[PDB]
Amino acid sequence: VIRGNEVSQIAPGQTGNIADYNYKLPDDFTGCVIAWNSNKLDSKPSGNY
Amino acid sequence: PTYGVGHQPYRVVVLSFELLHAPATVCGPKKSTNLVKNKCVNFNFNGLTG
Amino acid sequence: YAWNRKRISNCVADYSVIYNFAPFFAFKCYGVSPTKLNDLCFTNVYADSF
Repeated sequence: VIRGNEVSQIAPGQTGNIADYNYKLPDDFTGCVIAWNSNKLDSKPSGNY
Repeated sequence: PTYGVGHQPYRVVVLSFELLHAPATVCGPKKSTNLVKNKCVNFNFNGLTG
Repeated sequence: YAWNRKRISNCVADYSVIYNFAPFFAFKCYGVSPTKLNDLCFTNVYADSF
């Protein structure tokens, strides 16, 4: 999972702290990316711990 | 979600597809066809068409 | 019709922090890219807004 404010961090070859210390795609990737909003993940006004 | 426009996280289910060079072990819902030789026959040998 | 243009000079050019200074969704960049924007060094920047 990512922050979701930008989804263009999972792609073959760009740099950013979301996907420079966590996940890195090779330059010969032959796969697929699917992404969608998460709504019912958690529900409290003050936020989780 | 009290704040919005991208504030919610994105679920990412990236799949990695490896080209074969090996036994396949998953292909697709096509079943079989009886083998025949010495004739002009369309091919679907392990995915690539000919 | 009355968009303000402000002049910015003699400061640290940090573009990796405007990602979370504003709740937006990516860039419509032409000519440059936001990934290697902090590695550059140029004359002036103006931030028109409306």
